[PDB]
Amino acid sequence: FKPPPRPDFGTSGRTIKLQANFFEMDIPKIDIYHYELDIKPEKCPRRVNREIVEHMVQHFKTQIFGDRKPVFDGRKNLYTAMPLPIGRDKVELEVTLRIFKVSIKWVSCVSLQALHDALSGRLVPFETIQALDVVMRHLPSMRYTPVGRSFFTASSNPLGGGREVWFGFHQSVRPSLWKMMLNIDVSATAFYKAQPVIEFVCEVLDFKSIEQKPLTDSQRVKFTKEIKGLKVEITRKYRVCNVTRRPASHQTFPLQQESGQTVECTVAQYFKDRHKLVLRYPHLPCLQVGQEHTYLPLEVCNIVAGQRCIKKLTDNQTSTMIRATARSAPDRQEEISKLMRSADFNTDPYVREFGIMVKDEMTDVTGRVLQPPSILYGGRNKAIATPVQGVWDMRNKQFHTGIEIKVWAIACFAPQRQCTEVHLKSFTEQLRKISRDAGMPIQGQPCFCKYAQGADSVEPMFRHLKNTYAGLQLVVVILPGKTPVYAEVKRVGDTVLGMATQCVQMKNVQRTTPQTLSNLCLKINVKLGGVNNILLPQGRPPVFQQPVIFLGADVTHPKPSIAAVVGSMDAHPNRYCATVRVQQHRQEIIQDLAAMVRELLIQFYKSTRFKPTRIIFYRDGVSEGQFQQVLHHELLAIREACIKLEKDYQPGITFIVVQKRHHTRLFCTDKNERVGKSGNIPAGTTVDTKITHPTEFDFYLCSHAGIQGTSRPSHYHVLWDDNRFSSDELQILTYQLCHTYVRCTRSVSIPAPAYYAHLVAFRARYHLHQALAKAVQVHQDTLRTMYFA
RNA sequence: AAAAAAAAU
Repeated sequence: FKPPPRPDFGTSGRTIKLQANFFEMDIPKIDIYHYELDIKPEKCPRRVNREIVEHMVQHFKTQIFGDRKPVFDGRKNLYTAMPLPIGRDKVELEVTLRIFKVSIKWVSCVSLQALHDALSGRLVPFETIQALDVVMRHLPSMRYTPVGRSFFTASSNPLGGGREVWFGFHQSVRPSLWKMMLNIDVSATAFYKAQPVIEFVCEVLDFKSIEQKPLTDSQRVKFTKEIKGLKVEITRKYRVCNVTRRPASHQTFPLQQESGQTVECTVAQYFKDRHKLVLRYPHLPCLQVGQEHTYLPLEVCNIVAGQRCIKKLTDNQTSTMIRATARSAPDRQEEISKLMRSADFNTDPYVREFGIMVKDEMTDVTGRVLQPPSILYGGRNKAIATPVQGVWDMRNKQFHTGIEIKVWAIACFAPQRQCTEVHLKSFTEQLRKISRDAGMPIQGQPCFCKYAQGADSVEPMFRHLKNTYAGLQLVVVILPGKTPVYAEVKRVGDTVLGMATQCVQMKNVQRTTPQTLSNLCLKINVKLGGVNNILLPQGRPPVFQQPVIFLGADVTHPKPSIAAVVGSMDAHPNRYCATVRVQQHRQEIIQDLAAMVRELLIQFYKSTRFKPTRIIFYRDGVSEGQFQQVLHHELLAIREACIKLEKDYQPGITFIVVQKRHHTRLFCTDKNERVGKSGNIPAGTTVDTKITHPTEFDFYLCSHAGIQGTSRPSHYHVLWDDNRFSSDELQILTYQLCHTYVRCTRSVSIPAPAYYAHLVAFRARYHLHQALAKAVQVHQDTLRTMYFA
């Protein structure tokens, strides 16, 4: 129900000086006056609401607002630094821009002293924090295009396909111990370019020029996908709901004449009669707007400016976006500073009105660089790897338990013309040598090596292979770029036949490298039930003194959402079992969690003959505004699973939410602490003192090495803890769990269970309502291992 | 899909 208080502060690791993009706010102890607004019509966009309020304030300055400067949340909430001479009866006003009836009303008083008190125990008024947020973002909301908690403006920076890059910034008011903090970060997102729809068609369908004939059923579907749901404007604004199958010259709608009789009239004829316009491109289809019979010719419409792209970016579009937005930690820090200078909060008329001051310097924070765990390998010398800067390798090292592979097949879906027999021979030869060094000895040539084309030849090939070659362990599949055969390989391999398969690009077969092959063996060994490595047993937190299961949960959204929950099946912890469910479209709560947890607990017991005394639950993809809902349903669900298992089974539950999607950045104060070209904080720096929750149990942990851009320190918030973790042990625990990810010899940004859950859900996507839950269900033998690696 | 990191009428 209620998150536990922070148990302690923790002292492990060497200290490091840091700066965070949190700027201290000096806030008065005055009272804020909260006014509610009823404005009619009530379905207007927040910007129109803001202009109405804006003109309402000036227009009624003499009798109502005077010199006061009210702030407005865009909807119903207006705040003033001093009370309006209206409290507390009904005041109805009329506002003209085009006429609106605005009534205004004092709801309560926001005590800022009651905010100061919460910042030091007194265990936090969400409404007071919200009031300040409204104050800080009133001015930028008028000047920029607000997107969620961010602001953007047009800069000229194309992504292609009518998409554009707008630069801007995130801004939010956050609580911490003793102080309100202003979180400020640079940002950039995809927007649709403001242009005639005709040109939008060209960029979408790859036309240098529109100049022609009606679109094929192929072109129209692609175009319909892009423009659907977008706003257009007449050269009045409309919402595009569909693209007509027919051209404007033939697309009809019922038109009532003066006789009263309704006749079908073409869009072209109407625009000719009514608007004196002979359609220049009558062969093109129309935009259907409003709801079901308004049709608009493409040539009279423009894509409305200020529309953010929500739909999935192409691989090239995102890359360009990654590129134009990626930059080192020192670079990012300087631009946050510049934004602070340009924002100039201490001269903003509205924060001045509310007597607020914002410190110009980033908050100084002492971080702690946790010691990485030793990594134990096997083979001849049972070598121990020491992670350096979040990275180690397997030179002179062999798998903890390597799988001696004797039977395997190759299925090349790359053309023999490009992936010739000498490539395969060379590829096989190099692969076996590396596997030999890795302690996963591939013995003997492949028992089978063939060519095939199309996703439709996978199963008959796979049935063949299973029946004929006894003890068949692995099928290495070779693919040419992006193609739907990969999805079919996984479906047949994971769900119906239950065979371990390892896909690999054609180019990685033609030109092989020792590092690529080594990484390939990492996935192969674990998919055959092997153990690449384990955490050094004696170098583990006290939680491993009793049987314990680690859970990773995550739900991915697109039609249906996909919930995935993984669970550790040994005490290392190394091997994980996967549970997955299709569920309601865009529902964050894992509906069938109890059943999923039950399955995992059963599997844990069948593998270790132990029942875990502790359940450590890492939950990814949850925002702070949802913390009480997921905790309510999911903690109860986990608890329901244990009770349903056995009446008196009551293991301690630790519920932790992991967040990568936030805007707190940590920068090295000392240049000597900067790592690599990107100049990021080292792997393992932990923060839980100055920018964290005033009362609750939360911390930042950057467990990964920053390769490019600015690192995102993962945030962890303990929603529940029966197990009474200290700060140090938990922080050390999650950090060590980040070293158990099998796909690479690197510490990753989130603990392996959380990461695995993401992979499981992503794999479920390739697996494609009774049917949806069955096309996602996995084969019996496959479930015994980590197929999703 | 070798892999991690990195922006989202």
